[PDB]
Amino acid sequence: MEMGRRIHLELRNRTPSDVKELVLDNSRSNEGKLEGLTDEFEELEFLSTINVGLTSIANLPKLNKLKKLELSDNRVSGGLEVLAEKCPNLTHLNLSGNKIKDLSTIEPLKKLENLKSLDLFNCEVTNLNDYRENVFKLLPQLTYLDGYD
Repeated sequence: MEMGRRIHLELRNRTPSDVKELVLDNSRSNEGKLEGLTDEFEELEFLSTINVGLTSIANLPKLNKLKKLELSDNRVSGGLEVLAEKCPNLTHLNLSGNKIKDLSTIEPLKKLENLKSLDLFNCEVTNLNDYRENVFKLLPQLTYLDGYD
């Protein structure tokens, strides 16, 4: 079912600005794009879009209260600089099962000052010699990587 329709269903007649948790798992994104998420969601703290066939987070709205973003099992491969712009207060980010292939693509996450926990299970970047050493070097503000530390 389409992501915009799914958001409407999940909202259960609440105004967007009253919602703190939004789970859109398994819905169908707009040809790899987020659809129906606006900056009306001003109290939103937890957003889950697992397995929606995402290709891009480029049209993420301003979500100032967002703390946890679940993007597991999609095909996002970059444009992560959007996160420091649109959700600066993010503390938990899950990018497991995405097309995160190298260190330069997660480099934009260093501007996420409150990022505490990052998951990258089953991403190609995981195959790196000294993977954890490199990621902690790159993002010195992180405490937890892939569940550990």
